[PDB]
Parts: sequence; C-alpha cells; structure tokens
Amino acid sequence: GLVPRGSHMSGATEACLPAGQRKSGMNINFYQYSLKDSSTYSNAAYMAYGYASKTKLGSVGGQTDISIDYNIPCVSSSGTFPCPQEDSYGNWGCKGMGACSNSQGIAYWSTDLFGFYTTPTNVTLEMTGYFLPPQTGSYTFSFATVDDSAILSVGGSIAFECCAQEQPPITSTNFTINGIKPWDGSLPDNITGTVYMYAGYYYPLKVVYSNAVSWGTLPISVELPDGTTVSDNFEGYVYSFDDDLSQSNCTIPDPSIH
Ligand SMILES: [Cl-]
Ligand SMILES: [Cl-]
Ligand SMILES: [Gd]
Ligand SMILES: [Gd]
Ligand SMILES: [Gd]
Ligand SMILES: [Gd]
Ligand SMILES: [Gd]
Ligand SMILES: [Gd]
Ligand SMILES: [Gd]
Ligand SMILES: [Gd]
Ligand SMILES: [Gd]
Ligand SMILES: [Gd]
Ligand SMILES: [Gd]
Ligand SMILES: [Gd]
Repeated sequence: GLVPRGSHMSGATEACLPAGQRKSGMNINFYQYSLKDSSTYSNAAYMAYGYASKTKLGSVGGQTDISIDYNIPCVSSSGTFPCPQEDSYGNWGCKGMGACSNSQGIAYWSTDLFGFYTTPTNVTLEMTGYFLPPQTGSYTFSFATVDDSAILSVGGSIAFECCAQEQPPITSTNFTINGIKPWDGSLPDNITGTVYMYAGYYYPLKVVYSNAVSWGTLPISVELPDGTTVSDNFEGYVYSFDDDLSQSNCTIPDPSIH
C-alpha cells in the first residue's frame, strides 16, 4: 500500500503546524484561588476551564522549567527559611531549624512560581504551549505527586485549539492525566497518561494546577519513545506561538496520514 491507512476510528491525536514565529517555553497564567478552599478544585469543569472565571492575577511567558515545588517558610531561631515538607514535624518544626513560630495555615507571598509574585499557598495556574515530539511513538506524561489538584491535557481540541493558544480555555474534560483532588481523600502518586505522537507536529499542551494550603507540588515528567525521561526542564520540547486565528491550514486532525 502506497500510503499508511490511518489510525483506526479517527483515533489519532489532533496536532498543529503553526506558521508564525516560535518562542521557547510555555505561557503561565495565574488565577485567584481561595486559601483553604478544598472543594472548588475538585470539579472537572473548574479544572478544565472554570478557573478562568476567577480573577486573573497575571502571567509570565517563555517558561521551560515547569515542575512545581513550593515550600512554606519556617520562621525559626536562625531566621526565615523554606521548609521541605518531609522535614516538617510536630506542631511544628523543620528538621535542622527547631520549632517554627509561624502558622502553616495562612497565605504566604513568594516569587517561587516562575518568578511571579503571588501566593503559592493558594492559587491556580494554567500552563499552555505546544509539545514538539522529536521521535514518533508513545509518550507517557506523569505527575510524580499532586499537591493539591492538577490536570494535563494533550492535543488539538483537548488542550486548546490549534493557532489559538491565547484564547479563553476550551471546555474539554478529556484529560490526558486526571490528577483532580478527590472529594474523598486523594490519589496515588505516579499518575500518568500516554499519547501517541508524530515527530515534528506541534501538540497543544495544557497543565492546570491548584493549591489551597501551604506546600504545593507538581513534578512533571515525560517518557519518550526511546525510554528516556525528561523531568522538570522541558527546554527543546515546549514552545509558544502568538494566536493566528486566520491561518486556515493550522489544524492537522490526523497526523497519521498528513
Ligand atoms: Cl521562605
Ligand atoms: Cl530540628
Ligand atoms: Gd525546576
Ligand atoms: Gd530552575
Ligand atoms: Gd520551586
Ligand atoms: Gd521538595
Ligand atoms: Gd521557582
Ligand atoms: Gd526553589
Ligand atoms: Gd526552582
Ligand atoms: Gd476543534
Ligand atoms: Gd497543599
Ligand atoms: Gd519504558
Ligand atoms: Gd531546581
Ligand atoms: Gd499574543
């Protein structure tokens, strides 16, 4: 057969070929999220798009280093230092620092999240951009843990529409990784989602992450078709393009036959 037959039942993930100037990294938008709100981010509609109905706090572009690792301060005898959550103990201290005099349960302001000055204790952020696979095959995205609630979505019309990265979020809840905080309790670690991608096509990628209290954590990785893993620093894999809603040919519904 002269040509490949195509993925069965239109099963290929939609990708894009934006024609404009590529820029390294993802866009990060920040939205208000209330301290100690442990219920809003438990809803799929909120995590897919509703987050954008709350106040937009700001944004930062061009981010390649995308894992989240936010530690609250311990106000200690020797000064004020971030405490790794596994080093917190009692009511409360931080190993190596003694007892901390400050509350774990108030908002704290920091530039930890991508340099943007906000409250990582209580915030929702949206990362958007396009993933560029260097190799054709199965990619397995993962979150090592989720503190507090997160989704990851890959593909045109799942993450966002091709050539329309800057538009309001779309309503798809077909998450690649569903790390939404359960109403009852929470999820295992090493939560994962696989996508088959064709080299050289740009795959829309959206991550939505929220925290309600104190520590925030979202270690992001992808395993490539060759079995290697890229963790935290996605330089060379993630890009942004300015919207071009006029670019007629931008959407590739089936890269398996394009
Ligand atoms: Cl600190
Ligand atoms: Cl100690
Ligand atoms: Gd990092
Ligand atoms: Gd870094
Ligand atoms: Gd960090
Ligand atoms: Gd950590
Ligand atoms: Gd940081
Ligand atoms: Gd840091
Ligand atoms: Gd960092
Ligand atoms: Gd679409
Ligand atoms: Gd948290
Ligand atoms: Gd493997
Ligand atoms: Gd780092
Ligand atoms: Gd723009």
